[PDB]
Amino acid sequence: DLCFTNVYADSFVIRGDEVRQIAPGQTGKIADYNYKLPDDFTGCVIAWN
Amino acid sequence: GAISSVLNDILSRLDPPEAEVQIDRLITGRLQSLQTYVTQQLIRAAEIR
Repeated sequence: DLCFTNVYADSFVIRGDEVRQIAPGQTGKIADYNYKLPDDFTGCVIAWN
Repeated sequence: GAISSVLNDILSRLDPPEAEVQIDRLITGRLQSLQTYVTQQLIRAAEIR
């Protein structure tokens, strides 16, 4: 129902236990090294096996 | 209502998204303190004038 101007999708693959570390404000071997979302991040996180 | 009255203490303990929750309580309360002070000074000023 609500649409947005520019959509950016970051596609990648990570280990299972490393998923919870991707989120605003979260820290860990992911957020602190390779891939980090900002604390104000507004978006949707999708994952599947 | 905040965990502690010191600003750096909250910032040095809670995560960025968690700290903002506690810092807002200090800003909100301290803001009301000024409103109470200014409100009284305006009233007392009327008695002096």
